[PDB]
Amino acid sequence: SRYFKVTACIPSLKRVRTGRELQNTFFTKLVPYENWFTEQQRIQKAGGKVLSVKLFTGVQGANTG
Amino acid sequence: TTLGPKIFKLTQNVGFRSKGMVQNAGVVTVEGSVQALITAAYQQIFGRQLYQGQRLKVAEIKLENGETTVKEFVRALGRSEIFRKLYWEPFYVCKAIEYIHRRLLGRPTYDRVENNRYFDIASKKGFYGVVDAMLNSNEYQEVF
Amino acid sequence: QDAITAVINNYDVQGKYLDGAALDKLKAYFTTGAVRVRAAAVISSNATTIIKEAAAKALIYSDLTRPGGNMYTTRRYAACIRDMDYFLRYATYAMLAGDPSILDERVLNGLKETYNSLGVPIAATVGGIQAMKEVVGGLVGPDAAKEASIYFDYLSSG
Amino acid sequence: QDAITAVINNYDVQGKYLDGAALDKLKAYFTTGAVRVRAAAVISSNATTIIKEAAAKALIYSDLTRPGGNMYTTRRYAACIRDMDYFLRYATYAMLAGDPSILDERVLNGLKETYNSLGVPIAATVGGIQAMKEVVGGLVGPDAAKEASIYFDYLSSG
Amino acid sequence: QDAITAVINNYDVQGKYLDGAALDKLKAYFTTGAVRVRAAAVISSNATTIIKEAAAKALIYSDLTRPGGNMYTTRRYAACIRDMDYFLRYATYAMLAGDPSILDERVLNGLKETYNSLGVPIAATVGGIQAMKEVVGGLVGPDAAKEASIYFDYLSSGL
Amino acid sequence: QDAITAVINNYDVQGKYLDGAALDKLKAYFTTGAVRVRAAAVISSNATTIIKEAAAKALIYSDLTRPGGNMYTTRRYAACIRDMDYFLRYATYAMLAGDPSILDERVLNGLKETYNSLGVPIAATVGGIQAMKEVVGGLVGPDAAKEASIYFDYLSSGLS
Amino acid sequence: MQDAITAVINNYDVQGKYLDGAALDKLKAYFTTGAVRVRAAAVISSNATTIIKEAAAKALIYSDLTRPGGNMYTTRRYAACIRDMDYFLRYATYAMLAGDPSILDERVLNGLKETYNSLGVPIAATVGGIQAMKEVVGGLVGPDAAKEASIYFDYLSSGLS
Amino acid sequence: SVLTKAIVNADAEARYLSPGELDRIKSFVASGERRLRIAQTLTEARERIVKQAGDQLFQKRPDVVSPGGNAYGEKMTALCLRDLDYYLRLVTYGIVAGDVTPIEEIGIIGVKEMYNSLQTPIPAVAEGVRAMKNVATSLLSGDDAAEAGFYFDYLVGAM
Amino acid sequence: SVLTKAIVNADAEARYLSPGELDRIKSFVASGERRLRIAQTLTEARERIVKQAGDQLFQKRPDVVSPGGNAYGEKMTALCLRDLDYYLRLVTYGIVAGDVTPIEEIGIIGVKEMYNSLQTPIPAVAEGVRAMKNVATSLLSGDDAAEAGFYFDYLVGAM
Amino acid sequence: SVLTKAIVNADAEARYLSPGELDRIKSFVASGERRLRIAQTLTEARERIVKQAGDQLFQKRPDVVSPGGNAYGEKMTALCLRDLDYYLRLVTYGIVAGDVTPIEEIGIIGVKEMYNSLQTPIPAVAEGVRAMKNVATSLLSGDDAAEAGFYFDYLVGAMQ
Amino acid sequence: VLTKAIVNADAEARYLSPGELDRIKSFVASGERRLRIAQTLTEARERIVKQAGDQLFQKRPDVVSPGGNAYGEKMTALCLRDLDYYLRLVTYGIVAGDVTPIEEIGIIGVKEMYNSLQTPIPAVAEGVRAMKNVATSLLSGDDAAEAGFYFDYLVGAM
Ligand SMILES: *[C@H](C)[C@H]1/C(=C/c2[nH]c(/C=C3N=C(/C=C4\NC(=O)C(CC)=C4C)C(C)=C\3CCC(=O)O)c(CCC(=O)O)c2C)NC(=O)[C@@H]1C
Ligand SMILES: *[C@H](C)[C@H]1/C(=C/c2[nH]c(/C=C3N=C(/C=C4\NC(=O)C(CC)=C4C)C(C)=C\3CCC(=O)O)c(CCC(=O)O)c2C)NC(=O)[C@@H]1C
Ligand SMILES: *[C@H](C)[C@H]1/C(=C/c2[nH]c(/C=C3N=C(/C=C4\NC(=O)C(CC)=C4C)C(C)=C\3CCC(=O)O)c(CCC(=O)O)c2C)NC(=O)[C@@H]1C
Ligand SMILES: *[C@H](C)[C@H]1/C(=C/c2[nH]c(/C=C3N=C(/C=C4\NC(=O)C(CC)=C4C)C(C)=C\3CCC(=O)O)c(CCC(=O)O)c2C)NC(=O)[C@@H]1C
Ligand SMILES: *[C@H](C)[C@H]1/C(=C/c2[nH]c(/C=C3N=C(/C=C4\NC(=O)C(CC)=C4C)C(C)=C\3CCC(=O)O)c(CCC(=O)O)c2C)NC(=O)[C@@H]1C
Ligand SMILES: *[C@H](C)[C@H]1/C(=C/c2[nH]c(/C=C3N=C(/C=C4\NC(=O)C(CC)=C4C)C(C)=C\3CCC(=O)O)c(CCC(=O)O)c2C)NC(=O)[C@@H]1C
Ligand SMILES: *[C@H](C)[C@H]1/C(=C/c2[nH]c(/C=C3N=C(/C=C4\NC(=O)C(CC)=C4C)C(C)=C\3CCC(=O)O)c(CCC(=O)O)c2C)NC(=O)[C@@H]1C
Ligand SMILES: *[C@H](C)[C@H]1/C(=C/c2[nH]c(/C=C3N=C(/C=C4\NC(=O)C(CC)=C4C)C(C)=C\3CCC(=O)O)c(CCC(=O)O)c2C)NC(=O)[C@@H]1C
Ligand SMILES: *[C@H](C)[C@H]1/C(=C/c2[nH]c(/C=C3N=C(/C=C4\NC(=O)C(CC)=C4C)C(C)=C\3CCC(=O)O)c(CCC(=O)O)c2C)NC(=O)[C@@H]1C
Repeated sequence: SRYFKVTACIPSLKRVRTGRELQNTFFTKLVPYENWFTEQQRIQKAGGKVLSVKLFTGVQGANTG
Repeated sequence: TTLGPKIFKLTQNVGFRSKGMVQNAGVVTVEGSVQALITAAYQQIFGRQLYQGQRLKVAEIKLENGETTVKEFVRALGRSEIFRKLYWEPFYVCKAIEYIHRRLLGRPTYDRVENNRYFDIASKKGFYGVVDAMLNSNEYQEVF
Repeated sequence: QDAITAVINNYDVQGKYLDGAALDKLKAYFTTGAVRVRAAAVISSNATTIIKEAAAKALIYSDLTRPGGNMYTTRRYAACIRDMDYFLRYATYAMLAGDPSILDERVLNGLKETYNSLGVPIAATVGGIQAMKEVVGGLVGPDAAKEASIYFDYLSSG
Repeated sequence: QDAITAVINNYDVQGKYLDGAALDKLKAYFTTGAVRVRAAAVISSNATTIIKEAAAKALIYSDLTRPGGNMYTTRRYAACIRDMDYFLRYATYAMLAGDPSILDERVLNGLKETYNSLGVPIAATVGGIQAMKEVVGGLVGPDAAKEASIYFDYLSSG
Repeated sequence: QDAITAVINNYDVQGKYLDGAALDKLKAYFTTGAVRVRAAAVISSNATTIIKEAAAKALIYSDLTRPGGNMYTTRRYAACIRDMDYFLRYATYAMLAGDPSILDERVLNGLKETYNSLGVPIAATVGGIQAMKEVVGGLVGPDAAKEASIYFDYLSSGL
Repeated sequence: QDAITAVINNYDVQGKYLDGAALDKLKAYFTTGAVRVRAAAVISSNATTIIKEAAAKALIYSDLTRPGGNMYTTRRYAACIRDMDYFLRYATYAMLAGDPSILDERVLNGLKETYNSLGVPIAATVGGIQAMKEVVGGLVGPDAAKEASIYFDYLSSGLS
Repeated sequence: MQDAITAVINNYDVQGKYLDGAALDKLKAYFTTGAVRVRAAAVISSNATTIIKEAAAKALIYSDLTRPGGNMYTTRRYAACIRDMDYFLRYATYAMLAGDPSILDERVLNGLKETYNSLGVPIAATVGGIQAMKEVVGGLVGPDAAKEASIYFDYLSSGLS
Repeated sequence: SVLTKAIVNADAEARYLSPGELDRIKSFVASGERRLRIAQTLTEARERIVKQAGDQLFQKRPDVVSPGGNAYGEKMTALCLRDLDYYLRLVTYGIVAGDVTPIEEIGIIGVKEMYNSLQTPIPAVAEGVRAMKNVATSLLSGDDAAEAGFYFDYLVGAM
Repeated sequence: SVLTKAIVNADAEARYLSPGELDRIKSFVASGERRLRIAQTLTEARERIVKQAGDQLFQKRPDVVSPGGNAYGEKMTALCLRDLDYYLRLVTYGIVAGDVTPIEEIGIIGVKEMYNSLQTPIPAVAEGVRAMKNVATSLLSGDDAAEAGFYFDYLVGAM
Repeated sequence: SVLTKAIVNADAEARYLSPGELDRIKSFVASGERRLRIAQTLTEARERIVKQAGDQLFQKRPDVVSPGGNAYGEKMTALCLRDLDYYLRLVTYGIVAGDVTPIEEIGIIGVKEMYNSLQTPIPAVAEGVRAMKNVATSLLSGDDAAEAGFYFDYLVGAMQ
Repeated sequence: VLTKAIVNADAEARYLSPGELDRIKSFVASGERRLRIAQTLTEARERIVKQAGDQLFQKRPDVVSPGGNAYGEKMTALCLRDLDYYLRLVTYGIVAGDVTPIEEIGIIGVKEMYNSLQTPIPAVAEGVRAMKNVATSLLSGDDAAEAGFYFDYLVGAM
């Protein structure tokens, strides 16, 4: 299946946290093609900015597969 | 609190934190924090540890190298065949949904509105649909 | 965020108390508000048709829909119309808000990059947005249309 | 994906119905198919041994296993044999499929970069893959070996 | 990791059993240990004040705190002092450990990138770390200060 | 389970190797199999229509659909047709399998209790199942119909 | 869960009483026993696999259960039974360290009878296995530790039966 | 294809292909040559199948080719026939693949959404496919027809 | 069985059986009668297959039947042979089922754990199964042998 | 307690206690006898500690014991002293447990909410605890005092 | 021990507790004694391994038998080398005061490594037990108890 590699930065505007949040704040992740749409929305809602999106696996606009 | 159960968070990824010194450490360390979390995943999703064939190493690998995050590891376990075999296939569809709910979201369902939402989804898209809906729920995202 | 909050935020960075000039901008928004609410209701009711008409204007009867085109296959076609809906809903939100920021925060953020990786054509998408604008303009009526147009244009430029 | 689907996909982008020339390619695959199935069953049954033999040929009794070597410590040793298993399983999948793409999609993508960060030695890994190929060749028999070899070589080149 | 584990790891790659020379290095660490523990206790007790003093020296009464500055608004102010506390706590951990590695693994990794996205000013942060070092040096006393300073400097160089 | 597995399981608890008598039961299933596959394909293609026709026969033009009836309101109507689809899909599965067990394990278990809490009328539901059976019988043809009927009857008996 | 120290505290807290000498004596008793318990726990952990093996050999295996038509017949069921045995052992070890039976009630004992009855697992055989584990454990831990270990094993057995 | 499906299940389980799965592959490769011929037959008769099915559909559903109806008008009628042709091409692909997956990706996912935007009635489209099946069946030999029928039925089920 | 596997996949997808899935069922029902005969042959030869395989295994692995080894002693050797018999019975069940699922539930899940508690070496067990395969193959006709081989291979792979 | 914490971590991991965890248990059991003495000392001096702390608090905060203030009046003053006594009892429990958990469950969770309903000022309560600490420290030997201080500090930290 | 304390503190996001600090102090004092215990075993290492090897073989003839993995000079040497490795790890553990050093080098992936080798894991465990008994005899009672814990852990791990 097609996979997305996504790098995004998310700020905690509602509350300050004592524990390290660096993993939460800045993450590079692999997302299934389908899941990415929902994930993109989640980052947007959080108010985080998506620095980079790349298609890790699969071929641009393959008709089937 | 101490009134609660223990909560596991993955604080750091070892994979991307390539040692700046003594690359071939041998003793390394902080491997356990990940390896403990992996054990605790299985304890929450399945309740028990799996048998020797049954575990899914590939998902574990990615989590260890920091390719995926904890969210995605949990996704892989819910999607897994063994999870379907243990909980989806043997039960009445509503009994299934109720049990799956408690494993993935950590509570019983509140109301007929939730139950119906998942029952509907189950009829259009089956076991896969139900599990995705729970993990894609905003409730999931807020708490976990 | 919103026109009201935008004014507030601009003043807050200056540290200035709210002043008459600022108040006038807020007052301007308040008059426009009633029109915007009416427009939003119109758009929501006619949303499915708006998308249909816009697709007919630009997307269908085109190379995109023909085999080897981006919108060829049912899956791709469905994706494109879903995206069109998104743009419409967010534009409606922006019109009520009176601020382009929400478009930047949700719609403009990450979509360009996604599209470039996918190889979706930006110009065709822009064409679709412009088509939606034209259809929307008719339904909302002239006073509302001017307001609606700016948000559609903002999306297109992004 | 697979040989059959590859042909289909190329025709679908053209929009062409399947034609005799296309059919001939499909027919070619169908004849090879029976051999491939037999080979796959052989590999699955002997997988543990194949890995053992290949390790014996290249990996063990070496500096790698000695302290300061990449495969030193139980954890690293176990990782290396796990990787070997992966290569074997995916090569078997590729052989059945008749297509190299699955290797690219799962094994090959990002592996070089991962290995470089880890400091795993690529040449030694390639050596291990080639060793597995030789062992596999014996078990599968000559007709099957040619087909099996190309996928192993594909992994090595990647 | 730790000084003790560092010695062990060096021997393990060689495959050598522990030897007197190695033992001497371990012994060296053990003598320093007592001093380090005393320093750590001092820092923990005075942590709030250390941060206050350092902020007074660099962060406050500045454009940053004034509107339009990075540390303007309560939320941002609180974030900045939280970051300062992190640096202090980790430096204390490093001092006990006798190794800079923990700083690299937790604090230093990805901080620059995070800060750049946030728009936090790195040079000001570095200034704050240096200020904390100076305050810490006083409280811990001279012998402890040398050990404490290296970890603070390590953080500063990373950032 | 399925017929083949049911035979196997009975032998496994005994620990007995498969014997001719067991083989005969398996052989019986194998002959029926081809018919069943054809029937299943027919049902899948005509599933939407089957439900429509069955509803027409029993559920609609009735007090249920009229205001104050259980299937009144769009939400309730949609629920009832969803349930009908479930029954059809599972019956098709059972017919291929040659075993009623799947119906017990998924559909039948807890259904009565669910319906009682909901206040759904069991007798009307049973009526709908019987109607589906009749429609299905026509499409599948006589040989297939006998096999199809038993699973439909099994569902009906369970609900009652 | 609760431990001996906390149990004393809780009893006093409901009374509202400050800790008194009688209470102190109970706490002191625990503290002396503690060192022995820690040693016993380490012994059990190291020999856990063997303990289970020996106990199974004594009761479970070479029996109708393992033979076809028996509860522990088939690999899957066999594996399940030894997993359950391990649970009992681990929890008993936890209880022994704690000095309180409560953890057994909270985790193992609650709903076990009902679960087993639905499953059709035979309770008496399970109890037999627990008793067998106790005997094996007693040997390894040594006499002083054995008395302490035995009570928790017996607690599990009584719960199930 | 059947093969792709089998591989995917194995990969999910992270295991080598099961004997049963392998057996199905063996059966498929034997069947393939016959399948190729069935596909070839339909391709040659494609133009006529579409034409015949179209006017069966229009007779069955007068409304679709009526001023209200979606199909009405030359442009629209052509598009309706184009769609029928598309589905036939997909069916041929399916027969050679031995599985509906190729068909499914191109034609069955998002189909409802696409047609709803177009406003085309989905049941009428299904009737057209049924019509095509009947024409195709007549040209095919009985056993060939049964194979082709399965794929045709899937399409009808999907919409 | 084949049919159970197909149904289960469909239920997960919440769809009717795919044409491809249906085709595999059709093939299986045709194959069944031949499969029954293959199973019958092995059942009749069961006693000899086990005996011959046992001897081969013991020759291949002297250690297992040695004072250290698990198999050593009459009681133990009997149990080892009983295990071989069990696996043969499972293989026959598999052939009639057309899938390894029946085999898998009874024999392959938790097998590692069971044998590890027993301390029986898993590779030796695998060798015994391989030995049984060779004996069984000789009695079976070539095509029959190939079918039987797949199930035997699965067992060897599983352990 | 230390022991409870260790067991809980093990059960989450579903493993036997780690050697490191076992070592901590060993250390705790050795420490316990010393801990018991520290607790005993404070219990005996309890009455005086409360009295002295109360006086200090009232000097520090005249307002609380003033006609406006919550503490004012004999009934109210008694209740304020009772509260101080409660917190001291909790501290003793903490020392024997070796963890703040016993203290935390009884006294620190919902404390804000309880006092807000009562309208008692939380900072004043904190001052009283600080006062008690100072009195307690004087009676305790230095090393004993440090141990006791940690528990006292936690309370002060919890309540603000 | 120090690493463990720091890690717990970091999870809690707090400075090191007094009790935790005290344990660190105790550990540093104990270290010199620990070094001596380790030194003793290092000197006796060659004999401990040899005796334990031989002791184990008496129990289990099968392991060193023509079928068995250990059989033959090359193989027997490798088995003894493995025992030596584990002893070295144990010494490292004693000085560290924690099993972590032991655990990373020897106990993670051990099952997988030995399964590929086909070495029986229980026999390896027996060898470690044997080494413990030899080591205990040379050590004084209190020293032996300390050493025993590390030995027991290894046995538990595999
Ligand atoms: C203070 C000297 C300067 C300053 C700080 C500041 N930081 C943030 C926000 C964040 N900073 C961090 C940093 C860390 N999180 C970690 O886990 C670690 C490693 C242990 C560090 C050092 C992160 C991740 C954030 C984002 C979210 C969060 O709250 O943690 C801010 C807020 C800026 C914003 O708009 O989000 C500020 C102000 N900036 C200054 O003005 C000082 C020079
Ligand atoms: C339609 C006007 C054009 C078109 C669209 C198209 N998009 C995708 C895939 C994705 N689109 C997004 C991004 C967004 N769409 C939104 O509405 C929003 C929120 C405002 C976002 C962020 C994403 C994330 C995807 C991929 C993930 C997913 O689809 O779940 C496709 C599919 C491409 C493909 O299948 O390869 C298409 C076709 N393309 C056209 O032809 C029009 C010009
Ligand atoms: C063995 C032939 C050689 C070798 C192997 C080795 N690999 C690692 C670590 C990793 N290797 C991979 C690779 C994969 N992960 C996948 O999912 C796939 C495709 C399915 C592959 C091929 C990854 C991601 C890792 C990361 C760490 C992990 O355990 O997951 C190591 C360990 C490196 C370390 O120091 O941690 C080793 C030793 N190296 C050799 O010496 C052989 C020549
Ligand atoms: C007056 C009612 C009380 C009082 C106030 C006081 N404040 C300071 C110093 C600062 N106060 C702030 C506060 C803010 N910064 C923000 O961004 C916001 C939100 C918009 C607020 C409210 C800050 C950051 C400072 C630091 C100085 C600076 O801005 O650079 C002081 C000075 C203390 C000192 O000398 O250190 C005082 C006195 N103090 C009282 O006692 C009054 C009850
Ligand atoms: C008229 C605008 C369109 C139209 C209508 C149409 N409806 C039916 C049959 C039914 N429609 C309903 C609908 C409802 N029942 C409810 O409870 C509610 C909400 C309160 C609604 C909207 C129902 C239940 C039926 C079934 C009959 C029954 O209830 O007993 C038909 C006839 C179809 C049939 O076969 O019976 C028709 C024609 N048809 C169009 O195309 C018009 C645009
Ligand atoms: C149709 C012939 C009859 C009918 C049906 C009807 N059902 C419901 C509601 C539900 N139906 C179910 C049933 C199932 N759950 C399962 O797990 C299975 C087996 C796979 C089935 C069959 C469920 C769970 C619901 C409840 C959903 C909810 O919470 O709303 C209704 C709606 C009841 C309501 O009040 O919404 C109806 C109408 N009713 C009739 O009168 C027909 C005879
Ligand atoms: C004919 C059976 C029915 C019918 C058809 C009809 N279709 C359109 C327009 C389009 N149909 C498609 C279909 C596809 N695109 C794909 O990618 C695939 C899968 C390979 C299919 C099947 C598309 C994209 C269009 C848009 C126009 C274009 O071709 O670019 C129409 C006209 C549109 C309209 O109605 O407004 C019609 C009439 N309509 C019926 O009622 C028949 C029963
Ligand atoms: C023979 C090839 C190898 C061997 C076998 C061996 N097995 C046992 C004991 C048992 N074997 C089983 C296994 C099964 N029970 C099941 O339910 C199934 C699937 C149907 C299997 C395969 C069981 C349960 C036992 C336990 C005792 C009992 O039968 O009740 C032994 C002896 C007991 C012991 O190991 O102490 C042996 C020797 N051993 C080898 O080394 C051979 C290579
Ligand atoms: C002796 C107790 C048992 C035994 C041992 C045995 N081992 C091998 C081969 C290897 N064993 C190891 C072990 C390690 N490497 C490490 O890094 C560590 C951790 C520090 C260990 C313990 C390795 C890697 C090998 C491979 C050889 C090499 O290192 O180059 C053999 C030979 C098997 C072979 O195929 O070569 C043997 C015999 N075998 C028994 O039967 C005893 C019970």
